[PDB]
Amino acid sequence: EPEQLRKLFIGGLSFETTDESLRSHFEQWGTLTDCVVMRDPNTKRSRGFGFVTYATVEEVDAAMNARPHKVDGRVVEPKRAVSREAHLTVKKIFVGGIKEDTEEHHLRDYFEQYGKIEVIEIMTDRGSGKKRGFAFVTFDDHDSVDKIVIQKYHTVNGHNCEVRKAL
Repeated sequence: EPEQLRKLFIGGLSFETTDESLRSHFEQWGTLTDCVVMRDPNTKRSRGFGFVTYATVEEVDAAMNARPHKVDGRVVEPKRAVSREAHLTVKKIFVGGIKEDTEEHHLRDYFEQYGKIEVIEIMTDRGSGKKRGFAFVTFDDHDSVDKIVIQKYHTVNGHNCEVRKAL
């Protein structure tokens, strides 16, 4: 529902791309309430990026699931608009508050519905091997992380975890 969560920044645009062609393209995945190609204020030459705003987050998901997008012959780069202020495009997340009893399958089971998981790193003490209560999950795509980080809550193995982008 909030507009910010229904907006996609689309970089790598062909300078030929217009609001109309960008809209015609992205409308294939949902109702677009907004669609703008960023142009220079004087020359009107495209800035190479724009934004599209869907009527729903599900439509945003559909547009991201439909990548790679080739718009006007160019593979563009869609990213969800910053809930948290730019953009920190990472494929890794830190998951805190899992305690000493949340295992790898707990994390996979939960986080896999967000994207393809490549690495699950449940942190253990270097000396004792005891779980430290936090993990790192690496997906094959930044969008997984973007969907994840925007969530108000995360409950894995009964814990309310704190999930942040990992640098």
